[PDB]
Amino acid sequence: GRVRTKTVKRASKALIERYYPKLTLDFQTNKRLCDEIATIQSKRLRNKIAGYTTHLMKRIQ
Amino acid sequence: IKIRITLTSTKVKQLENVSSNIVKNAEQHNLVKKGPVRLPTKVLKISTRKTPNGEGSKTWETYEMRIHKRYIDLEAPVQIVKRITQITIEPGVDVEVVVA
Amino acid sequence: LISKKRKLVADGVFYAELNEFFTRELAEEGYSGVEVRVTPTKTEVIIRATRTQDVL
Amino acid sequence: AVPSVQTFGKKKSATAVAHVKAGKGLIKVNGSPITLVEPEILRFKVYEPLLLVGLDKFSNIDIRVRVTGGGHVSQVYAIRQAIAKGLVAYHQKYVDEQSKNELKKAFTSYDRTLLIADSRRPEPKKFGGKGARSRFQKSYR
Amino acid sequence: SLVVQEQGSFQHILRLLNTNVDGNIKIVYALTTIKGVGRRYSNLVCKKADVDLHKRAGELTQEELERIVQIMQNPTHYKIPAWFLNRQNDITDGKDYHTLANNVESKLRDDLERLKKIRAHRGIRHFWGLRVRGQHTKTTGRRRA
Amino acid sequence: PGVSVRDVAAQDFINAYASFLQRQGKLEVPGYVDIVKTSSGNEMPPQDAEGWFYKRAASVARHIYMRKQVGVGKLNKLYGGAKSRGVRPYKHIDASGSINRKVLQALEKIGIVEISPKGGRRISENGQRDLDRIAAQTLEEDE
Amino acid sequence: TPVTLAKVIKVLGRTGSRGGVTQVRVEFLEDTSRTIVRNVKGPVRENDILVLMESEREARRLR
Amino acid sequence: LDQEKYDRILKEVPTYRYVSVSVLVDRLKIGGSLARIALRHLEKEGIIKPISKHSKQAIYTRAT
Amino acid sequence: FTPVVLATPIPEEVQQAQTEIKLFNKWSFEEVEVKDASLVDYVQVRQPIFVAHTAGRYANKRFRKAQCPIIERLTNSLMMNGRNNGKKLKAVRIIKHTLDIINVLTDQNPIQVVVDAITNTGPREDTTRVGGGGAARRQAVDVSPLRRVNQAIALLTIGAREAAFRNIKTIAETLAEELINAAKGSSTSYAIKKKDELERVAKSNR
RNA sequence: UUAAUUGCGAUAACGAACGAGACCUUAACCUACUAAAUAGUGGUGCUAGCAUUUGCUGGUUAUCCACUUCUUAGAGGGACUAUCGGUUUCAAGCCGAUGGAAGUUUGAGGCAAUAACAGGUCUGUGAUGCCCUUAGACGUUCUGGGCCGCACGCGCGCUACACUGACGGAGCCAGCGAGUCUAACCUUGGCCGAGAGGUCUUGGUAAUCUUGUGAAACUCCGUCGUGCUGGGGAUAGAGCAUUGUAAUUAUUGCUCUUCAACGAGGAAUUCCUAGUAAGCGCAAGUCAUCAGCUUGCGUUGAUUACGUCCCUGCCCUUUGUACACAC
Repeated sequence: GRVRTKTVKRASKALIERYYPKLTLDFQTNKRLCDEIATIQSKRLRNKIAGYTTHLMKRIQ
Repeated sequence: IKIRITLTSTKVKQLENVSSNIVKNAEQHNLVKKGPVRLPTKVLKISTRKTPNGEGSKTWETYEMRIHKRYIDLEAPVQIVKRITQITIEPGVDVEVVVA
Repeated sequence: LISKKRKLVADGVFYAELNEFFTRELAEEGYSGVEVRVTPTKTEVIIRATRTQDVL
Repeated sequence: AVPSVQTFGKKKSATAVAHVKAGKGLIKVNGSPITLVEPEILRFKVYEPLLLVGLDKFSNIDIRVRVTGGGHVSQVYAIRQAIAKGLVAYHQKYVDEQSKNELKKAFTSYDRTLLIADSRRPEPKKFGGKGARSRFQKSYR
Repeated sequence: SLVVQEQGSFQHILRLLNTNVDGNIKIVYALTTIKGVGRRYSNLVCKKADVDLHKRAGELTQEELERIVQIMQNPTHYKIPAWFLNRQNDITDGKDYHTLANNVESKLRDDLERLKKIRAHRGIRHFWGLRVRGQHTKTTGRRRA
Repeated sequence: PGVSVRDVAAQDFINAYASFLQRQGKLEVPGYVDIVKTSSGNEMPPQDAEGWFYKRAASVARHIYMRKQVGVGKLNKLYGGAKSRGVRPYKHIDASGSINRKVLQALEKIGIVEISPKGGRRISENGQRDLDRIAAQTLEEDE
Repeated sequence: TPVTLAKVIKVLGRTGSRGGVTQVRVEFLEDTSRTIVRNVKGPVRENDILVLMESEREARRLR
Repeated sequence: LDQEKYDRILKEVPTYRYVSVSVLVDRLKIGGSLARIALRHLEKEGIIKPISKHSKQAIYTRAT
Repeated sequence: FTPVVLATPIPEEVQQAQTEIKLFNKWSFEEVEVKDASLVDYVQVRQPIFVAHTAGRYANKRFRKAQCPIIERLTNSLMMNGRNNGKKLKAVRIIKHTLDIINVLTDQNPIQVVVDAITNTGPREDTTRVGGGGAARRQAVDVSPLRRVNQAIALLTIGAREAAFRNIKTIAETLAEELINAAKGSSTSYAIKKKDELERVAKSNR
């Protein structure tokens, strides 16, 4: 059951529409970058939301 | 003089705050000291049947909470213990004085 | 005198003593809750109520 | 400052403290030689981290291991990796890199658990059964 | 090297204390068949006799078996203590006794009649064929009659 | 060299010690060695029953070595075992205190052990020497 | 006990009422133009070894 | 152990390519105790050699 | 064979296992041949195991079960009957005990012919049953490669302890005669006359 | 497709809300920080041994020094399914191999949508509507029995039905948790008794003392033998002790004897996809005493899938209904 939910999906598409050259194809460099511009009040939640957008940079490549 | 302080509580934030305040006052002047030894917290669990009746499927639960104790010892004559007598006590955490 | 584990649970049931007794006695007084603070020698009990002119 | 390194190791609950130092190369557990291990048939298996690379380079390193926790096979599993992990630590302080890589490759090629701790750990048992997934015997009529 | 070839002294059957005991087995486990002697009791009489414990029942000189009879007849004067007799502190004289195959059945039956004639609780339960230990016969112990 | 009881096999240590305390029996022989069950959890006495006080004396001598303080409650807890208490499942029970006390008194009679500070028993000076010396000669027995 | 052999390339699906029987496309090495399905009681997947008793007689979906 | 079987044992035991306590019991009509003494006597006497004497099974072969 | 010792007493008959012709700790491991093409890549002999006691992470995934050596897998199939569930060191001792019992009767390098003792064990074909309901119409199918290694290793032990119930002979001496029995196609083993009855419906259900 | 209206897609949806999810805790890693004789490691001094020729094994808080690697939690880092190749408008998503502590939501629990049962409860309350009793009271208290009882039928469980065994020895490893004050707990040690057990003292309000809970199952030595036998302890008898004002229909423990069925059990039925089952023991619960029960903990540790809707049920769905406190 690795399928993501709505809130991560809708939030994920909010970054790349203006953060293309900042969402680097490496997870480690942007796993904490999202926190700087997306105010997330949970250490666990901020990981998969960064994970999903990182996942799309792989396919969008 | 072997005055030793004890801090016992359940919630963690309040005991962390007072210990940091205590070590900060200990950091003032010189007061060659030992750091806060961290006693290993014992979870106080009791198993109880959820239902007050006997009818129904077997359903148990665990009612538990944590106790964290940290002790700090001071080493010098009565000069320090005339100003540390001020009580920086929050609800929850409790303090006690032990010498020798 | 008493083990800290036994001392703390005894504090808890003693804490439960005020909650029901304040609720049962000062119900009309708009009782909300009790904050019990422990301190060497003197100790204070904080009560919460709406009609504070009546609780005094 | 005698040349010495320290390592550890867990299999199920055993904590094998591998106190490594420099000497004539005497290897013991709890102060006792490795000719006395416990089961009399894993004796060849506890020799594994030593023989896989040979005893040629074991003449200048001696390890103290003290173990506690779990069953007899659990400690025996603890010594093998603790002295193996201590061996990497010794190669991480004194001896050259080219020698180190070959022994580490030989360790992992045979099996992976000599340097990787076992992640399996008995999870808490549950109400409604003797174990976690086991359940009471239920009957109809 | 401990092997002894057979000479002809071995006998298949043995005849002790008006009971039948089989041979071809260890003497320590030979006396246990007679009524009133158990595993531990057979161990002590054999040990006190000093008769080379590792010996078969068939291979035994007639120098030892009757001695086993006389040592077990009155063990208490022979240093086997009071806590090794089944009928310790008998109810008729207070002295220690050890019943044998001709005595365990008579004394138990006599003790049954002793408790029978006094009409106490255990006797009537024994008379009815019911358990006297106070157990539960609601489900257990049903195929008795 | 540097041989000791730690470097000799446990089965080797008892068998070598069994020979020594049976070849020399100056220490003593109690009166009830042939009637002891060695525990309440056992069911039958040991079948050896000829010596069997030297075997126990060797093991406690080994146990005293790498341990520091051992009281009477330590041996019976270790020496005990499971007993088929009827149809009920097995349960661990303590061993016989009297035999543990008597064998402990035997070790004090020769002088290999003595009363230790803070309770328990320790290793006497002469006891440690001999326990090492007989540990030295048993290694060359198999050599 | 005669002898014949083949082997599997790729898995398709299951059969049987209980879903235990599995039939999977197989192939026999020599004269590589040989291809029929065959049911196997146990588990198979890509690049396994098929084994049998008769030469060529296939079956189909077990109802 | 009897006498008329003593000669049989000595002349027939160097003929098993495998010797063991269970093998002796099955094909010699010999009990467990009489098999134990026979195997321990033979191993001490000579010819057959104790390649592996272990717990409850004395694994053993024929030596010529 | 680089006979070097360290300051602990190490009897040099233990350093000869792998700094030599790398054979199993007391038996030659290089001459191990498969006598059937059915169980290639499914018996994991090569690599060796010093004792079949790798308590590894081998059973979580679907098809990582056969990647441990058959010797290791052969151990597992012996601890059952409830009384001996678990207690695998009870088995590893006896399999290490009984493997010399093949190396005397025309020695043949036992591990070589351990695999030769699987060619006729696994069922050549078992007959799975159609849904139906009634006379139990079983139509014969050939078997998967795995079920001639995976449950055939259960056919050496499915009832192999029926010859160990209230009888004198021990466990370790049994498999020796049955080992060559599966290698020669005998008439008195278990796994090879219950292969034949497992396919008594041999050529009738097609 | 996913355990999941969990997601892509659609068409008149555009969007949103609860639940799931998300959140927390436990078990996993940290040789990167804080530290710790109420946890330890190494060395320096005193003391004992072995061979002494080099070293090894130990003990020692007022003999000190350096550190947290092992033992602790505090803030944190860390896996997100990352890389490639296969399947897919080439979208969700799935599979195999390439780092590791971990690629079945890392594993498992806690919380856990609307709505219903006329499901259990008046034997849980001092909250209970109503009825009844209300003073030789159905209120309280005191003595003795009952809740254990058998012609019988069923459900949870323990010993079992021999050698992968039984018995007697040696080595023989932990975790969760509990423990006294104006009451008398956890009991160390010494002594006595075979044992249960008894006496005198020691420490502990507890990482310090019980406790390294040195536990059993485990391995090496021996006796036994295929024998309802050395398996098996149901059936009782006698004696010796503990708990309690009191134990008789033995509370319980210990010693001796008596040594029956049971010989792996016929329909059906139960839990199980990894430390899981199963085996074993331990701690806690009821306790003045008593586990064959429950909860938790640890130990040894299999076979074996990696799937399906014909049964056992459910979910969405279609359709019919003279029903709407609704079969």
